[PDB]
Amino acid sequence: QRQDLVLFSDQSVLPAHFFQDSNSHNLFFITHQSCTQPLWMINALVETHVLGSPSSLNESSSSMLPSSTRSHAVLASFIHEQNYFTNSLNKLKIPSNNYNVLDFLSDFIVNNIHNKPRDKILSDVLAKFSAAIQNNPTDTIVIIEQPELLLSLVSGLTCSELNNKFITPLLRQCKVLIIVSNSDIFNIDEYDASVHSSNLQNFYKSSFIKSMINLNLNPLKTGFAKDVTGSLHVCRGGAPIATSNTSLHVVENEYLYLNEKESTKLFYR
Amino acid sequence: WYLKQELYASDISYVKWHPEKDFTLMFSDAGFINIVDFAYKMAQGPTLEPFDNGTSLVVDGRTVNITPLALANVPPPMYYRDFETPGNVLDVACSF
Amino acid sequence: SGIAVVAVMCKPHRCPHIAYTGNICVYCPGGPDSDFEYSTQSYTGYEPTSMRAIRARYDPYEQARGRVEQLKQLGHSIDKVEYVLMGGTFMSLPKEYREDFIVKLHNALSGFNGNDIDEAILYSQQSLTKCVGITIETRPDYCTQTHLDDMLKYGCTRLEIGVQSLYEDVARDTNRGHTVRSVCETFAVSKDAGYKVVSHMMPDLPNVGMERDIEQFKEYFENPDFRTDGLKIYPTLVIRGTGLYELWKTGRYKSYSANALVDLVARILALVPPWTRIYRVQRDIPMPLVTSGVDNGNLRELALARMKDLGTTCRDVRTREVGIQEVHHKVQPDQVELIRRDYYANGGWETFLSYEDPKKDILIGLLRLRKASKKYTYRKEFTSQRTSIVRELHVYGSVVPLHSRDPRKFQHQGFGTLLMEEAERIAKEEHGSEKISVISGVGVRNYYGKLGYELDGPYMSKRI
Amino acid sequence: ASSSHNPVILLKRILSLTESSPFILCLDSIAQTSYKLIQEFVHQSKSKGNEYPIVYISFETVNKPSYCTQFIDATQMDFVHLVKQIISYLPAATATQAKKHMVIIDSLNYISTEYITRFLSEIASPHCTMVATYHKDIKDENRTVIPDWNNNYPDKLTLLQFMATTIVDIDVVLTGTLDTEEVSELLNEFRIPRGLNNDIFQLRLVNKRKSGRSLEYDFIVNSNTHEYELLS
Amino acid sequence: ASSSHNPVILLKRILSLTESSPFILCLDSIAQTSYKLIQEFVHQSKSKGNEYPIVYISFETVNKPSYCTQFIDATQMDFVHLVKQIISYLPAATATQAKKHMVIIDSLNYISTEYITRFLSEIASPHCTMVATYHKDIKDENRTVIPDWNNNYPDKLTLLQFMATTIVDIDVVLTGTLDTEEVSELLNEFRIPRGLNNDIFQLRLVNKRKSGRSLEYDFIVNSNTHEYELL
Amino acid sequence: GLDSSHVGVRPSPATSQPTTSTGSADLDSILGHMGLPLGNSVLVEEQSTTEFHSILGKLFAAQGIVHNRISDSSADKTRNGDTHVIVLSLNQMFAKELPGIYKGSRKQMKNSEYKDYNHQFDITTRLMPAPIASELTFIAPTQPVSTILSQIEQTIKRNDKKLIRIVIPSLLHPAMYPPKMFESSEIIGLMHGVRSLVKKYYERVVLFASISIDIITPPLLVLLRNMFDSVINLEPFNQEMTEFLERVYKSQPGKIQHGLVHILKLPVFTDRGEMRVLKSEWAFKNGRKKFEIEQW
Ligand code: SF4
Repeated sequence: QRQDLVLFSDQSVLPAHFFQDSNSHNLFFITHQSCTQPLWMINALVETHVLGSPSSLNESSSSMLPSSTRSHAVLASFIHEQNYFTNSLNKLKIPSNNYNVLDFLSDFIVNNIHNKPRDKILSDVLAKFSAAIQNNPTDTIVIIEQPELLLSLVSGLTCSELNNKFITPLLRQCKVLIIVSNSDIFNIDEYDASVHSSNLQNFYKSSFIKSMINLNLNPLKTGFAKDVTGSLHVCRGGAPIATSNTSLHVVENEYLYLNEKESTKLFYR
Repeated sequence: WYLKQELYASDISYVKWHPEKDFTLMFSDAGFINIVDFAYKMAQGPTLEPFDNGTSLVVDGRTVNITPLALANVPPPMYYRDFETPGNVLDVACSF
Repeated sequence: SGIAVVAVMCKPHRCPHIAYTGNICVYCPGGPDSDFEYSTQSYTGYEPTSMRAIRARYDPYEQARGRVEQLKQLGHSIDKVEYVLMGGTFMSLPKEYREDFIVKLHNALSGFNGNDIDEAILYSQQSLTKCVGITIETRPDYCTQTHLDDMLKYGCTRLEIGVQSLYEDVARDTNRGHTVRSVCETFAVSKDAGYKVVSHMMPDLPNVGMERDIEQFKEYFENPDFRTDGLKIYPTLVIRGTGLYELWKTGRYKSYSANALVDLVARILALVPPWTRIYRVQRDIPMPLVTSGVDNGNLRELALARMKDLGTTCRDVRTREVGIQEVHHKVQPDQVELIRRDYYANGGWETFLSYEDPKKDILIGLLRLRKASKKYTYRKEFTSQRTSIVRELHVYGSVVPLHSRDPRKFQHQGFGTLLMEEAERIAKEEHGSEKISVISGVGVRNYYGKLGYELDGPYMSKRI
Repeated sequence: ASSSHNPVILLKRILSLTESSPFILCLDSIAQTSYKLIQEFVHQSKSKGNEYPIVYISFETVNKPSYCTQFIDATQMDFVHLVKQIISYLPAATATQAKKHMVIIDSLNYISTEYITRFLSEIASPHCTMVATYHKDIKDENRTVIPDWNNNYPDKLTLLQFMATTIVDIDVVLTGTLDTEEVSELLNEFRIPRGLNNDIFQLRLVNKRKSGRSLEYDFIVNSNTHEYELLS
Repeated sequence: ASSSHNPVILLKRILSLTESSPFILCLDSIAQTSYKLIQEFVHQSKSKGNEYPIVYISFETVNKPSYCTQFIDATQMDFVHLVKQIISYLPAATATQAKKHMVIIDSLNYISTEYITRFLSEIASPHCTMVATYHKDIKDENRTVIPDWNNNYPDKLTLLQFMATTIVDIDVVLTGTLDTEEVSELLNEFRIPRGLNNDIFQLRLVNKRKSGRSLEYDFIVNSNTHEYELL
Repeated sequence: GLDSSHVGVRPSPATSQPTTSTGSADLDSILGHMGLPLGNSVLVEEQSTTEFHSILGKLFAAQGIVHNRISDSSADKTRNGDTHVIVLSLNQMFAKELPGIYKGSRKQMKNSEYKDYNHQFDITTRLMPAPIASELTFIAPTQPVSTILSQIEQTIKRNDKKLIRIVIPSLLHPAMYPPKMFESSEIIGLMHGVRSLVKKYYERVVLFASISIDIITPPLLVLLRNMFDSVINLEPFNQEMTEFLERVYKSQPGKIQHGLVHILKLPVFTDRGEMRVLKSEWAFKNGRKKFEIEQW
């Protein structure tokens, strides 16, 4: 029943030579319907970057502690806190010391962003990663989680300023960037966000233009069943692949996935 | 139900199957850890044209049942031209 | 063309299985004892056929003649009609009533005015407006060999024996008088006689869960005993006058929601073997008198949307039929092949032959063949040597256009001969039979008498 | 008349800059991005041999284009600077007899409408060729303009269609089991099904001539062998 | 005590002001204005043998009607003074349910939404009985919602529908050979076919009762013989 | 570590985690944990102008006071249970609105040892009497967010022993909340900081809130719904269905219901990637004793 998870022509999810090529950049865009959460995919990405294989889906997860590995990993998010990241991701056993974890929720709201000039806020939030990645320059992967929420935090900010002040510098400085977000704004029944709420959707469209691969986790259609949870889509993003080899491209396939007790299963219709 | 396979021993302590893998069971023999493995395999006769008649062989305890396909499409549950062995059966082969 | 279905009604009565259980089965609505009291059981008397039967005071001659004339006057011309009987248990009634009923039903079309049913059927064989069989409804307790001989003499071709469940508590708690296991021997004896057999099911019943509903159908389709040639699925709807409404009144009953039922139907339709014709998941109900349940007019209209979202769409006969002539010939079909399946069912080997398009899975023609066993046959025709029976011939391959160079002006008129000779080949070679027989309605006893089959008793047989 | 007797010849003359065009506009969307047409420019305009400075002014792009010879990042310049640090690389409006270069603008959606015409006024010269793409799925920002009943002026799309001398529209050719209705729907609720963003695409060409009506045709363009086929 | 009122009798009961709430909303358009509605109020209110002193607030009315006793015109003067002048002709006491000072408003379109509540929070006294009117078709001014990403505040219609205890709306029946589709077509062209501003109109009523529930009531009203019937 | 008092808690049958109880009858059953896990907030919603949910907004809070008031020389175990309930409203009527205990029965059977569990409640009976400011406090919401965020942290820090239960009665009611706070940044930042504080003290703090959605634009609702970790929606029947039920139900006054229940989000169950949305299956009813949720 079970099927392998392949995302490239080289029969490998995350090619190693991507990290071996200098003067290059790449961007992944992941969208999940907010009735489900893509954590079980972030875990797989981190394991396959560090351990070199999907250590929860295709491989066993009994030695899942990538701490103090020759590689590196940096995760930052706004939706949750440092306490949740430590306690949970260590209960999920996501590494610590060869690893960086960044909160922007706990105690950050209380007059540390509020009632301060916007330019200083943007400069400092960029400098956090600009300084946290100086240690290991070329063997890290960085993922940001739902950054568009910050748009609603800053007093009167549009897509363009946030994008050109946060996203593009991050991808220029770092090798590869992964951005994950949710898409409820496009799923309000009998209401059009295109009336006056297009500012947020502009960010999604811009990111999809700039992205290289597009990962989609979407819920089932009309009803709810037991043996299947959701649908998994892989698509080619807007930007082309900045690699140096020529035969490389992206495989094109759709999966049906079930999640239960942190255990995920993928198969075909 | 068919009696597909037997195993012989002179002692038993406990038997445990495998959670992830299957057809790999546990047993002991006077303090000796033992592991076995099984797999599906379908018996078949010759395939070449000079003797091309699909002959399917099945085992049921002390009995062997035959079915020559392309001469009869006899279904699984009923079989054709049996013969009863004095003992049970663990593997069967045919000629050319 | 001109296939016609003309339903008739029998006089009201009482099925005797009440006698050893006390009342009718719980789900049966109406009846003589109910307030209606001029109506056969399982029918409220408010159907159009009920109206046409009442005004005739339940007489077969008038009902048949009136329905035939109405259909002819509407704009269709009829030359092929199949009768179906309804209501209670027709076989319970005394001897003379059934004989007179059958003789009247045949003399309505034949134009004959005699008696001595043998002569009536003999004249009906040589008549215009041919009859293509009868459909008699009966219970397991009345399918003994004498009754089977009676039905064979009458001219019936297919039965429909309901089971309604495979569990054993349901039989006693629904006040139905037969153990489940006896239906298997009933099927075994019936099939060897050439009678196509169809069953009934009802998904929701008291003290039955969604699980048990699932694996009862799974066991029905998998077990080599419950393999039959048709099915009918009746979702449980609660009429006020039934014994089901009392349970809801006392609070001893509750039903399923809409989502649960549509999911169940979606799962069920994804398991049907390709030789069984799902008759009606969207059955016909007395609408306003139902008090509990859900709407059933478009269950499959949503189940199809469900299979399009989960995959593995239906594979029954009905969805794959192309018909006699130009139903879906708006597009030229694809590769045509012969597909032959074999299965073990009710103590015997049976073969299903079909002419199908494998790329898009449509159906053009089919045939069924059975190799007679030795532990169930009793007829003096089948107890003399080995023999095989063609239970059903079905040729929608009367289609004029086709794929792969259809006959120009011969237009598949010899298409059925292909299947007939194909059947005879394996009858002579594989079965090793010494006689082959085909069962058919009396009106079509000549489309088989040209290929060489000769008449013995109610059968069309030829040796090898 | 006796010039460009085949539409394909006209397209190739346009692509290879055989005939000068002061302004050309290309329209695209999310269903098909518009970086293959820059490859078309690079490949076709090299048969005539235009190695002349292919400046790539960028607003959003993170990567440096190999096919181009220059790279300018405009996430820190204002309008006057942005004009000023381009006239150097380009053949600015001096040396009335000189060569011509190539200009590639990555995006047009990040610029306020208030200066659009001026961005085509200070630079328009018989030495420069402006090429830029317009994403149609991004609705611009209009809180600052305050479109009340007394503060009105035309929208960006009409000005772009007016000041253009040649217009090309890009579309992705439907290949599998997706049609326009359900495609546009799924894009509206952002499910992005398979069957999108291929190299084989389709174009609509509108070419304007002086003192006359423009010509409108359609094309099928492959991005593999660089060959064209006119609409039947 | 009377309960489970006959729907026609209940319609009279509200119209006779046997019950009372500190806020009542009435809606009108350019097809049927509400002068005859006030006529029905006074006809079935003072027929009980009651005076019902009336205070009038005008934003669209031009002349002093016969219904009101006192008078105040609010076009020249503004909010900060109307919050004062409203109390001058309105004592702060209890018992809305009976003969008190009834404050009537002809139009509510001309007050900023940002201060709708600040207004209404200081008027609906237990002695005060408020009734107001709103024009449905007139579009709200663009500077009342601030359609930017900051202002999540709702519009004017929903705010009034959520706040008012009871809602009454009216529409004109076209006795002519036309259809309301054609009437809308001509009105979108600002054209008036013959048959508007009649006296036999239709009414829709909603009252919030039983801890918040509501029931919609429809009738047929004749404003000459004061005939209320079911539709 | 540090000292802590849990006013009442049992292991979660579903995942072996500390779980409190709202005091409800079937709402705690349908929360998946047979209770509310220590740390995850909840949300309940109503379609129409009715105020059914208001009843629930009382029960929870009252339960805590009981769980604190039946330990002072009334529980022989004298087990360490302390709560300091905080209410954010502009009207103080709640201070005299807690419903009364029916007969007690805080049994759970079917740092200290916590056996306390739900009680038996009835709506007609008022409480006897009501807590003093030392047990329960009121904070007006109209004050600037800086003061509120400082004061909540001060209250929790200065009372480290106590268990924390917070209730927000009818958040975003236009009669008390001005338009100057309907602006997008204000409320979302307020709740973002509230979530920060709540999950910071993950051991014992629990929060509860409810709003009205009929008068809220969908974008703000979407922004808000990601702040919490559980969403329950109550939709009352239409008038026609109610009349149909009353016309059919002639032998039962208790079988009359008011509407149905929809499940949009659950506790930690959902963060492991579980599709838990389930709508148009349950039916709610307010009752003389408690709040009933049954199958329809
Ligand atoms: S056996 Fe048939 S006729 Fe008799 S009670 Fe049952 S359903 Fe009715």
